[PDB]
Amino acid sequence: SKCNNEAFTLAQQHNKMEIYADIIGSEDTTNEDYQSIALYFEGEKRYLQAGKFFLLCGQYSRALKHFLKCPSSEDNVAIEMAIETVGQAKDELLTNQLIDHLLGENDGMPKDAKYLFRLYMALKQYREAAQTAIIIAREEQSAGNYRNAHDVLFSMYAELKSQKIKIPSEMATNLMILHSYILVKIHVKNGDHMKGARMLIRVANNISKFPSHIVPILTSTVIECHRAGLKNSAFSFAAMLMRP
Amino acid sequence: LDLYTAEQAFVRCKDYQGIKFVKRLGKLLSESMKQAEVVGYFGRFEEAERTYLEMDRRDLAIGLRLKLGDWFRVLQLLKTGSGDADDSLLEQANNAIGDYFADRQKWLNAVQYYVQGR
Repeated sequence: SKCNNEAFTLAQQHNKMEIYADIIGSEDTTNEDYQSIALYFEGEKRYLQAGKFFLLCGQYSRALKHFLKCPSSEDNVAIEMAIETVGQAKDELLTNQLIDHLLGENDGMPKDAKYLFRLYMALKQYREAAQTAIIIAREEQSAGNYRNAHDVLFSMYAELKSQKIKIPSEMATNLMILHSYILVKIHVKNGDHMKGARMLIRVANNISKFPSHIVPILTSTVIECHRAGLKNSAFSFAAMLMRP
Repeated sequence: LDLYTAEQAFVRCKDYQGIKFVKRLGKLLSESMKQAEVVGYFGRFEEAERTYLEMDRRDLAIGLRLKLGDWFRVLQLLKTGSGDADDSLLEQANNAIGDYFADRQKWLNAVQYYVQGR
């Protein structure tokens, strides 16, 4: 009906059956900080959905630590939900605690750093979201996964753009370099040697940004610069290759 | 930043450098770009560089330092952020500092460069 606890009075009755409390949450469970379900599921050491049921109102500070208490991913949807819970703009110290938890220095096995970006976007501190995006994309680029780095950086760039936020020039430069390298393969694939050669020149001028494939890419550049007629650039890049 | 009284007064001085600078400045189409240009006009190079950095333009700060000879500044700026062509720019900076030390008969300092550069 509009009852705060009467149907859940019957559900704590019915010999406190779990299924009733599992189903009432989906449509609409209760009100007044939803504390009833908060202790209903937190019983018997079931410290997982009590946090989800604390998302109703100001009961989140209790089981947010329980979400955080897991050094490993107890549930990824729970991780994202706790990120949103921090994003409720409570500005508590547990926000910093979750930042540390996602860093994983107290854990030793933190998950993907995209959650850090999501948390910073939720907190609306966009000076750090861009920095985290740059760090993640640069790490993936250094590891040698340029397609994955380009994908993640583009998605993060679009997430920052969708809010009409001034995107820093460092993020744009990184995205431009990664996308130029991505287009190298496409332009070589169709045999258009001029476009691919120009993109390879743009990559080679930043080849330090592609450490793990410094030697291969440069070689390709020379070949492409030989095909496209950019033989001066080919000579310069090959001379740079003959460093010890 | 009137760019009209300025041009007339430059005409009065018969200062073609000022007239051309004002025309170039008017061709430019952004404030705080023109402000950076005019604070570079008076020789406040540090102010112009800081202005360019604050508007999130490492490119134009690098260009200003490269028009001048502050190659150590170019190395310091290239340490942070990212650029369109930073390997070539840093090699040019290292070669230029090597020349800077070698023209003053200060080898063992130019030898430090010419090696990081090629």
